[PDB]
Amino acid sequence: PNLTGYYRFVSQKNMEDYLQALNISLAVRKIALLLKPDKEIEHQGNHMTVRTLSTFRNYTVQFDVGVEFEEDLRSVDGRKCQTIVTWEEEHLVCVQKGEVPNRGWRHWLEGEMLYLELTARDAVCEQVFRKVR
Ligand SMILES: C=C(C)[C@@H]1CCC(C)=C[C@H]1c1c(O)cc(O)cc1CCCCC
Repeated sequence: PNLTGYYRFVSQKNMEDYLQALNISLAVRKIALLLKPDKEIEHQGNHMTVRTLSTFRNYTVQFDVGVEFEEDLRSVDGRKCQTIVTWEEEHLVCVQKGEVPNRGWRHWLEGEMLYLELTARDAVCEQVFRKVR
């Protein structure tokens, strides 16, 4: 599955649980829950760039599938992670090893629908995006 596209926010669920699990303060979560970010993906070979785009903050990550890298998440929750992305069947699976247990995420594609499950500690967030065209 090639994931290149621009994907427009559709919905989210339990994003607050996930933000709490990353130790994000109350004031910052209040605002972050109002963002409705898009995802832009460039997927060429087994290199991917993944952009989370919002009116106030972008977060970008680049990686080769299967190669561990240091992911600078300081603009998100203040941490760095040793991060690895893999293909597990048709799911793109990310484990972000560090201080926070059970931290990572899953993408999968179903037609125009890009699903995203984000996990941290006991928390699970589900986001959905719609591809354009
Ligand atoms: C880049 C952003 C739009 C923000 C940046 C600030 C925080 C605390 C969370 C991110 C966030 C947010 O506030 C709401 C979301 O729906 C998704 C994400 C991106 C989460 C990063 C995943 C590794």
